[PDB]
Amino acid sequence: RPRFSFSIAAREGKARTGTIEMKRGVIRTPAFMPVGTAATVKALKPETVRATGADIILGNTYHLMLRPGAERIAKLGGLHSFMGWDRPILTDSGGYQVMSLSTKQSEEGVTFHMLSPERSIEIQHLLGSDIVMAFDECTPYPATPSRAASSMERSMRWAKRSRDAFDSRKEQAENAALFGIQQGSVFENLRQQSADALAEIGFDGYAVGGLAVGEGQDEMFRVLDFSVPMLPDDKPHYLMGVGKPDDIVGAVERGIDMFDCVLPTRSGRNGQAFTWDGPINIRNARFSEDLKPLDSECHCAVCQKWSRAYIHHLIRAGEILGAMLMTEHNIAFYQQLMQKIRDSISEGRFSQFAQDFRARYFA
Amino acid sequence: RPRFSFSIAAREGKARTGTIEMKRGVIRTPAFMPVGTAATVKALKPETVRATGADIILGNTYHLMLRPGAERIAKLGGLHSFMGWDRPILTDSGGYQVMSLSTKQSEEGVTFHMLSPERSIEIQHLLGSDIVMAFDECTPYPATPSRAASSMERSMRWAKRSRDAFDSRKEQAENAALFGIQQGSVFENLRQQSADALAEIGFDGYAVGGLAVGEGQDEMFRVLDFSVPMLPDDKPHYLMGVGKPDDIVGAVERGIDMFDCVLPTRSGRNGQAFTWDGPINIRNARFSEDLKPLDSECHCAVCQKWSRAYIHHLIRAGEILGAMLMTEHNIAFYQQLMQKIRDSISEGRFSQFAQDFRARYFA
Ligand SMILES: NCc1c[nH]c2nc(N)[nH]c(=O)c12
Ligand SMILES: NCc1c[nH]c2nc(N)[nH]c(=O)c12
Ligand SMILES: [Zn+2]
Ligand SMILES: [Zn+2]
Repeated sequence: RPRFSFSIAAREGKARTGTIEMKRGVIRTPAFMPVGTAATVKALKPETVRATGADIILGNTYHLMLRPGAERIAKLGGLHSFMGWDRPILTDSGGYQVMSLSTKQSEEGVTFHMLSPERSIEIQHLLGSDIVMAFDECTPYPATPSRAASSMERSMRWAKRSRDAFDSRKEQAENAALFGIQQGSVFENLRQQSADALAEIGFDGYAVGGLAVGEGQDEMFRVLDFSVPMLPDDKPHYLMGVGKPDDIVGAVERGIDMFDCVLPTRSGRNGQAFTWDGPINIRNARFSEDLKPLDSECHCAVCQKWSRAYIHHLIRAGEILGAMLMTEHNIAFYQQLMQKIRDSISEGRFSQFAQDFRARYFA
Repeated sequence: RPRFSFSIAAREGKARTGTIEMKRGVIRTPAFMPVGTAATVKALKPETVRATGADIILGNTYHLMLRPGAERIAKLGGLHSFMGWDRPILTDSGGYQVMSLSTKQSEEGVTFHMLSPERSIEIQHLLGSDIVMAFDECTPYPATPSRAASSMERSMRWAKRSRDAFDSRKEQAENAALFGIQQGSVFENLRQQSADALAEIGFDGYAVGGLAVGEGQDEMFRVLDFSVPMLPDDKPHYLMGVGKPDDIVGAVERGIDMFDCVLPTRSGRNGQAFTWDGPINIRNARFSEDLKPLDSECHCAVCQKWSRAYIHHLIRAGEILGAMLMTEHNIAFYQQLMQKIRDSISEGRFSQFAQDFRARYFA
């Protein structure tokens, strides 16, 4: 089992499919990562997360540093042992959540309590993270060229510090991997600058940051169109915070290999279930006596046993079992979507799938 | 598979152990019944409920009639299919919950919307219930002899109507069982009257109602001491709403065969975990870094994988996984307790177990 090895087994247009091999397991790409804020994928046992098909989950550095604390988790044995997930875990750097949830921004780091590239990397280390994200700053939207160019440059300076900070910890540099994050809002030249700086520094994977921050899909794809190709080709492409079904498909078409989103998890607890015929709000009075499963084709355990009527009942009653079932279904649905995407690329029919998917999903 | 057959395989003092065979499954007695208010045992999949060892769960008639509705559940296929539990389900009559949650009391029934012995039995029928409880009135505490004697008499009149109402539905009388409920507060003569009236009417099992309503353990045992022996011996004895660990033990000593309680479920979601060394509030700051399981001997899946520190973290953070794990552990603990009780009675050492249990549980 190598530390980190990405191989592409099939392509079609900019879309790719393959695997990322790591010490804790193999990750099939394009991949969807369930989000594990607070050392738990909301409402699911790790085994249930694994059963839906997930090969890797995302853990948040911001939230865990506060509660229960990095050193503490490290003392208990690391995040994997703490939550009971023994497969790869990717941990965000915290830059995104800090400037979103709690601010004194300088060059050393950020204050809300100082969080610096150096500290971020150590935190991800104590957690026992498999894929460390470089500490950065997600530029808000909109953002004048100047602003977008300031954040980006500072980010790129943090990228270098993140890299060195990572390479100094012998046991970390040898067991985990490091991804750099490109920034630069919706500006072509800024994206390019960022890409070059990152490639110059060297990273195991490259994420596209600062998107899906409010610019809408059209814009996002447009930006993705020139940005993704800037990143090296023989390395994984990670689109951060993107997860609407339709978004994943388009991003994969444009070359993205990894996704992470709370939509599946959060949407579920609230009453939205994803189906191949588009989403549905199970709370609707029209499912009250519907004996059909959430989705007619879904292979998840929830769609094999319970009806929409039952789940409708659970959700309107505010029962925990309701959130459990909805969430298992949504994540399972997302993983089936990723499976259909990998398979279609391996067969050279991704283009048609993408087309058949949108027709039905939006019919 | 018979409709309802109770057999005692071992005894010691007033304690008994045996099985209750029904069409949907065998029930090992003394038995503990997880409470399923709203067609779901809070935070658990039916399989997980079964995994803890439960042979039967209790469903509430009051709550289900309101939401989602009896006829509706019957239309979807019955409670078993609706929630995904194919084993026996005992359904309370609703008398208890009506005069507790929402009142116009007469002889025909109760108004809060009329709920009558006749309607109660039909509701339990539409639900597809295996053990139907007679519709009754749980006398509040305290209660002057006169009051306690009024409720009781009316209850006993309802017992008769419940019985006939039950025997008229050919397919119900042939597949389900009917329990009568003794009432009479803490008064010996009233309890006796009730017992005779019930035995005169004839029932498949007898429950002891109106206890654990605020009289405290000492009083409850005292009342149980003369009340339990009044009920027939070759039939199951059901103590309603009793579940504190120590309470179950004492009641079994006094002849009780069946228990139902929310303590396990509700207590869990709130932060209390049962251990053989007494309960603990996992929220306490002293478990923050405790790598030991909830209980050192518990065989449940939760105690096999996660630590008190992790669960401590989940509960303080208000995470759903926290309630899931705590609840699975508590119900599993209750079932292990029942297993230890059945085994000790089968070996003639229940007395010593009861003694060893209290010494440690309260040390
Ligand atoms: N929507 C952009 C985004 C999501 N998550 C992120 N995490 C980091 N570190 N940076 C980013 O720009 C983002
Ligand atoms: N604590 C007494 C009790 C619990 N559940 C009950 N259900 C019914 N029908 N009657 C009762 O008296 C009780
Ligand atoms: Zn499903
Ligand atoms: Zn346990």
